[PDB]
Amino acid sequence: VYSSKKDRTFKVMPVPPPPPATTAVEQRDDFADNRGLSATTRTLSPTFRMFALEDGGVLVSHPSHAQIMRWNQRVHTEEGKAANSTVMDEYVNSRIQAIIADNTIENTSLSQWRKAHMWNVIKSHGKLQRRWGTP
Amino acid sequence: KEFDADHPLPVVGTRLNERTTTHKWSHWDQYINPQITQSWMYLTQTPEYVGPR
Amino acid sequence: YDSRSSGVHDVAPRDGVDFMYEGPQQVLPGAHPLPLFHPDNSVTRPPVSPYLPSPQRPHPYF
Amino acid sequence: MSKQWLCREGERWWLLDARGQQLPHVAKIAAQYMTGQHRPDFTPGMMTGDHVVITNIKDAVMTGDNWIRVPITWQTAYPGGKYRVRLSEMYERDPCMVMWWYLKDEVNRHFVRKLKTRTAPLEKAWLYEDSVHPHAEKNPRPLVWTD
Amino acid sequence: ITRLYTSYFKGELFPNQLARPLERLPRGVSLAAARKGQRRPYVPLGEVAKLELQGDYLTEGGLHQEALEYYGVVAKAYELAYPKDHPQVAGIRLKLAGAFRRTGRLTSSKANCEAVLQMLDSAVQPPLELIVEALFELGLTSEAMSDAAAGTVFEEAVALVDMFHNSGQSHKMLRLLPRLGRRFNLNFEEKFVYFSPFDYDRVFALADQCLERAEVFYQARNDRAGVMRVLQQRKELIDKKFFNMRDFAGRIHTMRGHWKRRAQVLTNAPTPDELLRYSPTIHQVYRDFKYELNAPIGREKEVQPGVNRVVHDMGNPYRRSGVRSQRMFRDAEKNFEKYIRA
Amino acid sequence: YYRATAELDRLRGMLRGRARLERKVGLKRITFLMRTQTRYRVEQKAHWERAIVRKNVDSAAHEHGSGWQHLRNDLARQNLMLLPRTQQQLAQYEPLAFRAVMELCASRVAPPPPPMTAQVPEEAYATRPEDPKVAHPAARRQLEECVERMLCTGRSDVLQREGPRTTQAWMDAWKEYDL
Amino acid sequence: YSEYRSSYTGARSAPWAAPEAAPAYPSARSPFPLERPRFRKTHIEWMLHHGHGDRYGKYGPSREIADFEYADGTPSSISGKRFALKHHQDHLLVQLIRSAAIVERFEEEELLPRIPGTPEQRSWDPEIPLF
Amino acid sequence: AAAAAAAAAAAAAAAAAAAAAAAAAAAAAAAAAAAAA
Amino acid sequence: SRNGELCLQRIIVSYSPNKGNPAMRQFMATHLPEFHRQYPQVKIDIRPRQWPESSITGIYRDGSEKAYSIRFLSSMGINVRFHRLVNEGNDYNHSFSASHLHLQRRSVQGTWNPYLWNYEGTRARHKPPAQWSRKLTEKEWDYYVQQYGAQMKAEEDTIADRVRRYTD
Amino acid sequence: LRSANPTIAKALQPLIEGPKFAVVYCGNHQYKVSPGDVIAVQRLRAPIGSQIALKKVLMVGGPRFTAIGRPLLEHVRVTADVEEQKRMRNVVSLFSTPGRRRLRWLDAQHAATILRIREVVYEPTVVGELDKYDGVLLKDFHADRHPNPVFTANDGYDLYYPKDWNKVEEASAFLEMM
RNA sequence: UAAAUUAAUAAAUAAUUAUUAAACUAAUUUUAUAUUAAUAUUAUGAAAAAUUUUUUUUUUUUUUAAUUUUU
Repeated sequence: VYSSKKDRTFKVMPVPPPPPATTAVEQRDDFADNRGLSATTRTLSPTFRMFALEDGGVLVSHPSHAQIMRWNQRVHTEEGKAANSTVMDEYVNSRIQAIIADNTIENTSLSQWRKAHMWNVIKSHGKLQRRWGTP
Repeated sequence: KEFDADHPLPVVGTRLNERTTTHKWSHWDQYINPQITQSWMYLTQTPEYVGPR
Repeated sequence: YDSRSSGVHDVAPRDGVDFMYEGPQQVLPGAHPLPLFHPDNSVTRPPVSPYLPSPQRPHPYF
Repeated sequence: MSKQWLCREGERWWLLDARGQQLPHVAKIAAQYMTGQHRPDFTPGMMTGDHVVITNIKDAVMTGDNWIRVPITWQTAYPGGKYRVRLSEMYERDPCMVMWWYLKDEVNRHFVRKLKTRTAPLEKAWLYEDSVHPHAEKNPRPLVWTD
Repeated sequence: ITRLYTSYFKGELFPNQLARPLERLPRGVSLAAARKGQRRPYVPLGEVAKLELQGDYLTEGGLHQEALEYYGVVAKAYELAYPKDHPQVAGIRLKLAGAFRRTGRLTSSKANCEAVLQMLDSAVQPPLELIVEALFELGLTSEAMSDAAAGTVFEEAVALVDMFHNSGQSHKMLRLLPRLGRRFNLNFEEKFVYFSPFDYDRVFALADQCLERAEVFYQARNDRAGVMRVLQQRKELIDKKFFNMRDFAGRIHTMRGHWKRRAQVLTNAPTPDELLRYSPTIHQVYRDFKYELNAPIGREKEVQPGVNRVVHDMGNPYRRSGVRSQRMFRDAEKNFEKYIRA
Repeated sequence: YYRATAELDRLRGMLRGRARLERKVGLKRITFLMRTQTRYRVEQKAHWERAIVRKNVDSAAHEHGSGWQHLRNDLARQNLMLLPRTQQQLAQYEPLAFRAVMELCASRVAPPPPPMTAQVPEEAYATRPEDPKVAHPAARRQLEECVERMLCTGRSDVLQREGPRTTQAWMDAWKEYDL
Repeated sequence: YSEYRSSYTGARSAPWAAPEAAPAYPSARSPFPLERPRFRKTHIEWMLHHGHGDRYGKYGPSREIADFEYADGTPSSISGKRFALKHHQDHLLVQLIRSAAIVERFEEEELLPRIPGTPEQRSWDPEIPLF
Repeated sequence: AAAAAAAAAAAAAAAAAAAAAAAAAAAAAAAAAAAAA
Repeated sequence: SRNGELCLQRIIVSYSPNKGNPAMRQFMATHLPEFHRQYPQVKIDIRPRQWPESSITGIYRDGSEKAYSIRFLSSMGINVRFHRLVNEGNDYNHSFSASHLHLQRRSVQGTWNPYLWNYEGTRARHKPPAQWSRKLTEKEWDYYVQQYGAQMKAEEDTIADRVRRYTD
Repeated sequence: LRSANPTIAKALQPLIEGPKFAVVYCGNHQYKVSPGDVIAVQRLRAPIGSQIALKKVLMVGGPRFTAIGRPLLEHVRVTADVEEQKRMRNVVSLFSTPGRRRLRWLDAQHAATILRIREVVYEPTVVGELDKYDGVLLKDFHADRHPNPVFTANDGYDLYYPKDWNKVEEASAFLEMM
């Protein structure tokens, strides 16, 4: 198939398993015209609500990117509202807020700030220190 | 053909235009008006002669 | 072809010989809607004839 | 290793409990996550990878007698150096050496050409033969997947 | 091999497809003066253009009443789309004054095809192929009104063609194209590529029916000199069109390979109607000696100036040879002086 | 023959230590490289770069429980008409719009009905009398069809709707030019 | 402003039935004659079913609608690869009329035969009965 | 000589070296009855 | 021609008023008067000189330039090259690939980032049973124990049949 | 935004405001357009600086809506101004088979044109509302109640149902129209 | 694109490719179809038995594209 040497072009992964039927409205079939093959029913699928335009298209009304980054941060933070805290947890919900507000991606880096401000963090023999106002 | 004069068609050339060489006078031109046989390089030989092999 | 895309004309006029284009009301030296390699008027190669050669009179003579 | 084409900046730490799952298949899903193919921003130059923590290796599965009749063969330079070793023979040495070998079969599949792409995705999997692993502080989220 | 064309065949290129410009009047020439010498807001034009082509298809089908309606609409959307007296809003009624006349309403016909002209002369430079389309409608609605005195407008319409229609530019590029074919016994249908002036120069095709609808007038009224006053003009109209297409045959047989001759053949060629009109004797090249190094034997100061300069001698090539070949040429610089001195 | 050695001699600047120096050995190289770019462009660049995209729109579909195997068949079922490079543009810049699609194909919404053929109006058969004044019955309806479709498109304030405010009067714009 | 023709006369059958009616989807089974393998239209049969041709850059709303227009509403002129299209779509009709035009003459002079098939087809397939 | 029974190698350690010479219509495409290490 | 301001400022021209190859001097008779009418702000610097460089050259309003060799080029092919300096802006030599169709990529809805759909999860369409661990309804009880009943009725039926049908 | 139901024209009306993008279909290509972009399309016969409007539009979208026109979207305005009419970079190719002694240098540079888009503006007319998991039009539209809610998938029956985080298992679907 | 072949009294053409030229009718779709002459060109090499896989050598650039499942 197409230069039989070997095929290393990235192949598509098989389709995830559909959700349980739980309805008996023919949620089983594939060669049935009452629905397409894809079965996406996620946590926040019912917020993507659609209105039938007159031309033939649909006007899907969905929540804004600055809202699902709010919904997620809510979910991610009240994992435990008084429970354990993970280094990976804080660093994630530190970005979900930074994504919540004006999500242009910083253009430079995410750690150049810390790397330069580790002299008021670290105590290093105050004769060789870094006080904002150098005496 | 343009729909009207307000909306003219642009000038974006093709090879059928942008590479052409000056019109050296054919024999019917120097027949119509012999004022264009200025120098001897104008009196080109028979058109049936196409060049050396 | 169309190599040498820059460096041909220095981007400036000459001292007192270069003229920009006024417009289509005035006439440049040499311009003529016919392809002429030896461009001549009745001053540089003045034909010695009674009339001036023309498409109307078959020959510039009586 | 900072080295543009690395991208340690959008990392997600997965966790693939290998218990009961087939070893030639846990090596497949974990590769789509280390090579970062599960990402819609995947461009082959960037090695945008997501660390996987495949705990509970010793509970892997191999359909049929494929624990007894599948060789990990490698031929060294010395003449008469051809080595043949079953899975039940490398599992004596180190159980993670059979999973790290089945990963090497999957990362190579798309990245054999260049050394920087052959090996770098391999350093993203942390093969732990049991529950214990020092990455409690990396919050390994248990990735959902059905073979 | 052949081609079935059973699939979609993309078009070929050809110089018959150049976007030929329109035709107008000269700058100051106004129509009523020439005659008596002898952004925008959105409007769905693309949709009304489909709405008038069904008039051109209808008025050409004999359904002259239905065409009137389709033309009515497109003539409404045009007096709003374009400003007053635009070259376009004047032209649509010329399809209306015809559609009127082909429905008995001649009274409105003349009221229409006369309204256009005040949009035309009052313009800057009107579309010349239109003022011959109006002056035709004005000449046809006078027939429908049965007024022989109102029939000497054809001959006045073509008076503008003969005057203001440079009949070269219709067939300027298409004139040499027969010199493009290089085969003589297969695909030799390219040596005879003929484009017809009726199909290519509308104003010429219009000007022909004028000089044929004007003949039938004088033929009907049993007029003798009137007929001849037209027929000779109808021939003189075409004869100066077939002339602008003539050309001699270049090579005849199959020239092989010289594909780079594709540059000398297809190019802007001075038409026969122009090569004489702008002849290099009647139309003299202006040559300013301020930019050249030559002038007739009396105008010797007016050359492109220079700097500190002294005429050494004439460059007689034998000045290089030994002194006995420069003992000749001794006085040839003296003698040449007073030949260029007056 | 003609080695194109004029063009391929300026390129000898961006080669390594040997092809840059010696004109001969540089041509055999630069004409071997240029002859394989054009060999890879017209032959193999598509089938590779065309699968890095069917992997990005797919991988962006697994985040919604679907996949390219199902998405491809249902972007067409709904007549959506999106190039497979466009679905990668959405999955990467407009992640919501993509998701919004992925909800549509999973929804049980009727796809748009196939375009209709040409229907003969009844008035084509309706026998016309011998009447010259009035127009044909079929044109008085087809023309109405054309002017409604003319006003439905856009919100052209036709001189703030100065043209006939209603349709039966727009079809009478031929009486506006009669005396 | 934008456009959507999808036909020569538009006149699109509107899809939305009524505020409560049933949706009436189109049968997704590809018309297989034998019915046992039980297929399903494949992303390029839907594209054929939906009025396009094989690829949607053909015989659909992707060509027959202009690419652009001037803001004032002025359309854009035709091109070589536009006239060559219109002539092709008129060829796909003249291929059909002249075809049906010769069948008419054959069936109006009673020249079309009565035994269905060739002399070499009936002598090949047994299911075409004897005459 | 007469080159018979080609062998199409797929990778290694996943082809078993008996399935290489498989995809040839023969008594192969079975399980090697007595393998040697 | 950005924002209705021509990116071209002046076309430099060199020519010979008398020498030869008149396709430039012929251009300055018919086309140039017309091309000047459309774009007057373009300042056509025509230079006469003995030994004329065959190259048209345009000077754009950012200092950039371009040349277009017109050696052996007919008059029609000079105007075409004339109209092609006013058109371009001389700002980028971009290959028309599928990556450079858009010169600026601005996503209005924010890009896809890992944390967007990360906390979603698969779900049903009409409420499911926690059919493992759910307090049954009094009707359910009667159903299953009728099914499970009808199952036990079958097993212990045929266990006996193996021994009794042996001496029935 | 046109609409019949007065409540819809009072809740969807603020959705279509703000910035807007559109994905037009010009020259057999597809461009994701927004009111400040330049996109190089295959050569259009539009003289530089002239205004222009794209007729084939496939999808419009904004910060919290996307109009999924199935084949195309009627009544959406996207207008651009032709900035440049230029030839792009040269894609030089060499076609010299090894057998024959001929080398064909075919150098083709693409003819594009840069359309700096002015604005996109959209005013759609809806018919009503239709729930996803039953593609029937709804009679009435309540701006808060989702027409079809969603519920968990873990029926407990499956011994190896892959558990995500505990929090991913239970999570509502927030109201967003207000 | 492999085709040609008769030593020797009155039997229509060797064949190839090539250069250069030539003519549409009893003979159907309203389909399809490289026939003729003149000249240039004759060395690309099978022995036995049996018998009355496949289309590729060659692409102007951008997209687009229907032949995949392990024991």
